[PDB]
Amino acid sequence: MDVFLMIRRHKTTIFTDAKESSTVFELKRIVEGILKRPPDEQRLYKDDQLLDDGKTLGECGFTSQTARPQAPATVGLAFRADDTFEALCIEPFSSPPELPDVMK
Amino acid sequence: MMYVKLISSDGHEFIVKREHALTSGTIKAMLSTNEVNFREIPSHVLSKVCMYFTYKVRYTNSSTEIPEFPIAPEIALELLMAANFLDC
Amino acid sequence: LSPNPPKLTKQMNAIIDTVINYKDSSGRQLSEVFIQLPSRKELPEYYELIRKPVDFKKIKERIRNHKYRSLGDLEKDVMLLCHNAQTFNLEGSQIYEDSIVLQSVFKSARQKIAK
Amino acid sequence: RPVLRSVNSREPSQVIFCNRSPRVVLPVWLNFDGEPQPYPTLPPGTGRRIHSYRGHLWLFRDAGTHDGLLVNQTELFVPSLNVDGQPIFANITLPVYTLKERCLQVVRSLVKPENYRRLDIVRSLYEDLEDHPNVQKDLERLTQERIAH
Ligand SMILES: Cc1ncsc1-c1ccc(CNC(=O)[C@@H]2C[C@@H](O)CN2C(=O)[C@@H](NC(=O)C2(F)CC2)C(C)(C)C)c(OCCc2ccc(CN3CCN(c4cc(-c5ccccc5O)nnc4N)CC3)cc2)c1
Repeated sequence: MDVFLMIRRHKTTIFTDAKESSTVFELKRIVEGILKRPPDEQRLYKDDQLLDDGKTLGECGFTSQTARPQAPATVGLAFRADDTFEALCIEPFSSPPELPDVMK
Repeated sequence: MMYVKLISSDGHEFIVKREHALTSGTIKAMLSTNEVNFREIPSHVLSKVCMYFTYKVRYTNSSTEIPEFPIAPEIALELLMAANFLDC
Repeated sequence: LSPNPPKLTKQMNAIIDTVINYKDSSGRQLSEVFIQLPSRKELPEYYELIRKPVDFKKIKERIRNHKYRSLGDLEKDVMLLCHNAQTFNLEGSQIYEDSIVLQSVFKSARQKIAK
Repeated sequence: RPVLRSVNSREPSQVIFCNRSPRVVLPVWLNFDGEPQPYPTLPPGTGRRIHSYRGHLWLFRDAGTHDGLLVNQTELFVPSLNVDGQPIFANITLPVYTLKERCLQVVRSLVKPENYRRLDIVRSLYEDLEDHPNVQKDLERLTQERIAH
């Protein structure tokens, strides 16, 4: 029933949870509470694909098998600036060092 | 619904529910204010820490069988140091 | 002190080897656990409850040394072993069930060897 | 006779051991002197109907590392008498480990005990890595908790 997500934009990551039954619009409403941008200033994505407001999270492909507490599914986020949405841009996390010789 | 922001050494911002961040004894102490900067914890480690917070809250005292918390060998040492510093 | 006739010793051994070698439908040798008793140091609770302890090792030794004077004497020690295993472990245990199959195996081998 | 041990009840009890963890499970039986006895292991996702007795005490560990496991959401399992035949269920699972303990498990699984002090980490963590999961330590911890209550 529950889906666990990372809503990412540039250097920002929101860790949140929702139901498989909740809509993409309800998710935009969670973001609005946190980042103070209304849903109409938001574009949500799954693997560079635009998510429709009326669709449930389950219908988008976010399930208890793909969106886990220990391994959350990533949702992309693009904001609207001067009536134009920016290109979807997600900054990668830092890279770990090369595995030590004793760990091989 | 209270949220807190956790900033990594490389400037990534992680927004987690307050109750989930209180899993860490160090964070709980620093919030005893809803923003904490970690000048020595990189984003690839901090994101993994936030995933532990979700895992812990969801599975502590659950009746649904508990999955393993997975850790890649390449992040194991830095993740150990952060868990030790964060008291979680 | 005088030994048993060789025919009687041969009969006693042929029966006991049929009991010891017996395997169920799954290929499991049922006598396995009953070959040797655990020691008093290992399982003192067995010795607290079981007055006349015996295993298939002490049984084979008793044939070899002519302690059993008839097939009936051999039977009393095999039934004793199984009843000891039943009393200690109680109903619902696999060892209890295995000891009941071995009782039946002994009596059928003794009937076959004496025909 | 210690606090944590089995009672020689001689009262039969049918139990189902069910490994619902991703680990190979070591069932551990505490004898009549409270000494731990290793029992045949259970591969992940397997169940066996076993015979035990009323008032007998069980613990469950990872067979290879001896990391502690849960049984019906607790540490110790004691079967009571079966009510009208009914076997008693023992559902074995992973606990929620601390992030530190889980990190220690992973680093111990990759590095040999001799090379722990060759790791580029906070020096306090060497003693943490050396302090391996131990059944006896946990039994002392559980006994101390029992006397406290
Ligand atoms: C499959 C599987 N997968 C995962 S776990 C598992 C599994 C689970 C259960 C068992 C068998 N059950 C038990 O051992 C239960 C459990 C606990 O309550 C204690 N206990 C008992 O029987 C004790 N009994 C008692 O408290 C009482 F009987 C007094 C009531 C005890 C230990 C015998 C004192 C098993 O078994 C297979 C593995 C397993 C377990 C234990 C042992 C060591 N044995 C101990 C003594 N034993 C015996 C020999 C003879 C005997 C010998 C010669 C001649 C005549 C005889 O009657 N008689 N009875 C014995 N129990 C041989 C070696 C070996 C193998 C495997």
